[PDB]
Amino acid sequence: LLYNWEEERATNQLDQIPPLQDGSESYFFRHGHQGLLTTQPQSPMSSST
Amino acid sequence: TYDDHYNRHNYNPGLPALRTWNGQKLLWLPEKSDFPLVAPPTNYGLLEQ
Amino acid sequence: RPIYSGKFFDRVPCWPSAGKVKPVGYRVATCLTEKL
Amino acid sequence: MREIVHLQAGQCGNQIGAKFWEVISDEHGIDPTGTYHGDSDLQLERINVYYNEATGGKYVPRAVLVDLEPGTMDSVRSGPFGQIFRPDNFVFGQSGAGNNWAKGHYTEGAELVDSVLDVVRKEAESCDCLQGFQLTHSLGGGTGSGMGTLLISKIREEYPDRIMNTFSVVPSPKVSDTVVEPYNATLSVHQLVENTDETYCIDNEALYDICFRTLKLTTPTYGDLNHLVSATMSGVTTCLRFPGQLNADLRKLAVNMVPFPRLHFFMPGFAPLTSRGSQQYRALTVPELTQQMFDAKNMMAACDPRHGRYLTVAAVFRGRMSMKEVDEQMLNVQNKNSSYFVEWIPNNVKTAVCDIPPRGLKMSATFIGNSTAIQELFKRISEQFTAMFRRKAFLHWYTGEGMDEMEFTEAESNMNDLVSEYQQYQD
Amino acid sequence: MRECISIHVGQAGVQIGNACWELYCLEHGIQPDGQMPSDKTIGGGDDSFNTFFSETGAGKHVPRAVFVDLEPTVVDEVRTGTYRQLFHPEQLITGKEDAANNYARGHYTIGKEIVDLVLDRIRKLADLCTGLQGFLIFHSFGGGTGSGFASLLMERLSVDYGKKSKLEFAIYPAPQVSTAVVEPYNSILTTHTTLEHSDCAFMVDNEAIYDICRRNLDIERPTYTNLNRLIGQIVSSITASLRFDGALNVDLTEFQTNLVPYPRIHFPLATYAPVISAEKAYHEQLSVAEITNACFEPANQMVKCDPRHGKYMACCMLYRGDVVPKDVNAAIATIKTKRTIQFVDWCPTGFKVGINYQPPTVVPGGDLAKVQRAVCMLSNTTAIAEAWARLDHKFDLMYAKRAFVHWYVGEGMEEGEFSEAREDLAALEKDYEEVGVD
Ligand SMILES: Nc1nc2c(ncn2[C@@H]2O[C@H](COP(=O)(O)OP(=O)(O)OP(=O)(O)O)[C@@H](O)[C@H]2O)c(=O)[nH]1
Ligand SMILES: Nc1nc2c(ncn2[C@@H]2O[C@H](COP(=O)(O)OP(=O)(O)OP(=O)(O)O)[C@@H](O)[C@H]2O)c(=O)[nH]1
Repeated sequence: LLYNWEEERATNQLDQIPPLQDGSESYFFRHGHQGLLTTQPQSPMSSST
Repeated sequence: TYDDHYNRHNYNPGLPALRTWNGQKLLWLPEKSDFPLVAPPTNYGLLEQ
Repeated sequence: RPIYSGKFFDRVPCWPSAGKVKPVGYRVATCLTEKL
Repeated sequence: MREIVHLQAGQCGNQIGAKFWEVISDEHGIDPTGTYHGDSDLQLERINVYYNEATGGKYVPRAVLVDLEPGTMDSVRSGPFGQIFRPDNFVFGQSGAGNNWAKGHYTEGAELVDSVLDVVRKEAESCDCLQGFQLTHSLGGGTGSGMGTLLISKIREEYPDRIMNTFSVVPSPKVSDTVVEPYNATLSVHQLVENTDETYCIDNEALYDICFRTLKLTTPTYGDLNHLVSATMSGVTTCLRFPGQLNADLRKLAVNMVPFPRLHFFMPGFAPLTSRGSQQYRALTVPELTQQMFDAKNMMAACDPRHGRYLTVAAVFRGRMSMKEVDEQMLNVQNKNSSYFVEWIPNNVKTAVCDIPPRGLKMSATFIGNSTAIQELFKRISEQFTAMFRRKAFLHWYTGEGMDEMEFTEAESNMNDLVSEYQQYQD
Repeated sequence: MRECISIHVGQAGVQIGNACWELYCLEHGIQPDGQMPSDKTIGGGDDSFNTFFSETGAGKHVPRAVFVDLEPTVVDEVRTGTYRQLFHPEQLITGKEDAANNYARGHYTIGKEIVDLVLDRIRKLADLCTGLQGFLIFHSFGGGTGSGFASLLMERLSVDYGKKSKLEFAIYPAPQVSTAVVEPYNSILTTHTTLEHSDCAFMVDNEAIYDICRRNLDIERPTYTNLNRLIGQIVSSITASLRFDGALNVDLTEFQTNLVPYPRIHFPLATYAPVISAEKAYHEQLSVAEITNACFEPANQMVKCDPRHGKYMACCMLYRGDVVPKDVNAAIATIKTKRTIQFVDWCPTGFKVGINYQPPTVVPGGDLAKVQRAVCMLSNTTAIAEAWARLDHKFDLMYAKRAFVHWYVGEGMEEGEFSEAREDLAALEKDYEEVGVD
């Protein structure tokens, strides 16, 4: 445990796209990551009006 | 000198990490004061022709 | 066993030396405990 | 978070720490190259208290090597773990020592204090918030006492809000090797008593006696002695780095041992010391540990407190124990020798319980003692000074440097005050 | 770094210096040519020789000692010797005229136009050196050229270099053997000049060296070869700290601090314990105990002094070899318990220990033993004043009737300096007596 421990350890299991080359996380995540949504992939089909 | 540094790519039989904690100057030293002298220096193709 | 000095360097071991080399016990094995 | 930065001074502290970091590293399981072999979550957890992070999983030791003579450091850098040690942290002087206190305290220090201060603050800025600092050196050490006395003075005004841990070995009472050694003692301990808050007292003769008693191996190395004391310093530091319901902070401890300001000198106490057959002849049980914990023979610090009494007692336990065997055992010893404590304070025990056992043995402990047994220590040297200051031996060196006997007058006057002070509190 | 420069004055002081370097090249494996085998030890000049030799880009180990003499016979002979190729020809400073044992002749007549030459050598050696802790001065009181010539040298190096050490080594005049009756005169001429400038002078006597030879080395007919080898071993032992390491490492700075009690007197005594023949070492035992008994046995010291007629101040033991603190610290504790040893009450502690895991090696074609635990005993006692007491009575007789005076005054000197030096010994002896008074 360092500063900002809990989520950093927990996020790697939910973030299942880790780059293999050293330091390429910024290169891998240059487009970005999935932060502004639920971990589940799909909530369409809701014909709820 | 140009042939050595640029063309010959410097001294081959030298040990790469020949630079570490020394004696009198107890630090990185024994790298290069000798400098290469070996191999055919004057053997380009225009001489033979 | 004269292993009490390991940094020393002799040159001619063919010529015998003298001295009554004391036996050697243990140094950190006492800190360890009971192999097997 | 709260971290620790170390200083190694004096050529002994060069050998002291070098065993001490290798003790820490092997306990945490880092290879000589530096690539940590991930095996324990908790040792990966609280490694930050002493080590910072380099690229590739290498944990730099946050300690600075200071000296004057090449060869002593030449060994340690060529030693097994010099590679993990920092050439940036290797500050040194271009001169010899002469084992002269004034030269290191006035002459050689002047051009080196600037560099070391700039160094130590750089690691101080590198880290966030200390508990404090700790120092490995000798009070009887020539260059160690000379440098440290300067640095402890300068570090006081720089950061007067942290812990000034000091780990100094007391020379052999019977022979000091160095003949001007007592002069170094006065010059050191006089300034030590004000600046420091914690002081550990260590003697080699007892370490010799410990070797004859439990080691039983006739011919040891001084590194073995380094290993023994490193186990002692490691135990008190296992408190901070490891979990378990024990309150570990040195100030959490220091307020518990120090009733009055002038109490800086403390004696250690260690846990099971065994012989060649006793390993398989010992039932590792709470009584016999504590019985061996409170053994006048298992004493190793300076001398036997039987001649005096106990001011405070504090022992921290490492292993898989419970809150009640520690509870009942203190009652047994409390009833055993109730009179040999001081009537000033009853129940002076200060216990911490570490549940994370060591690597190699499970059930262990460490003890720190403040007893009324330091009188004979400075009494012993006191006759020396009253003798050798009667006609001023070896005076022309120091006086030539700019020393005056007036400095000696207050230094002895301060200690004789402590002589009564330690005497009056108990007697 | 850690290095020093040696000086060897006079035909007397040169053969011993050769033996030391000869001894020194053995433990360094130096071939007579000047280069090691195909094994890699050369570079910018950085290994065990760097404190003794200068094996520069030329690949030739250059010893850091200067041989100065005034008579070319011996120095040219060694210039025809075995190792002369290593030795630098003008570092082998020679002369064409003698001093006729006259201190002033070697101090005034010729040294003037020679000191400038060596001063160039000293500075040209000084610039290339880095640590340069001090100097190794080999000389003799009974120096026909050693006395006068070195004395002026020691002054000139003192005035320009006063911040570093100067280690003096000389044979002390034999108490009852006199190879010259002009030898006495220059002796105090040296002492009175050197008392206020010399840092540390360590003395020895030849007769006791011979006495050792047929006592335990069992040689009734030795030579200088053994005589120079033994003393060369002595300086080798004290310099092993510069060469090798041990449990603790000590330097001449610590020797000068912890040995000399007070100014003026800087004259301790040296002794090496494991001096024994070869066949004896085969079926007998060496340990710290008996050698500590042997080194402190009064007949084992090489100067004619009785320790029971004096009192000790300091003691330095340099245990060269494989030993442990335990037996060493226990044995010295037993030594402190001894009642015959009358250390001055002024010193509660007087023991300076230097541990070095290196044991001394044998020399090919030698006569020493095969030692594993060796120690050099350096100590100063009050039993030394009798030597100066033995001195003054031969002088007051000689000076009362002015023998040989026409010689010394004929070349331009007078009696005031001779008068001056006598009260210096009178100052020296009461100093010895007064410090002896506790
Ligand atoms: N390293 C080391 N020190 C020892 C040992 N035994 C005793 N000591 C003492 O530990 C002291 C501390 O060493 P330093 O403070 O580094 O010594 P210094 O300031 O360079 O000068 P000195 O104390 O004269 O050596 C020394 O004075 C020794 O007397 C040993 O086995 N190893
Ligand atoms: N140092 C040394 N002295 C020796 C040796 N052999 C004999 N001696 C003694 O050393 C003394 C030599 O001193 P001096 O004669 O004054 O030598 P010098 O002053 O250098 O010059 P010279 O008069 O030419 O010899 C003699 O009196 C001998 O007693 C030797 O191998 N080495």
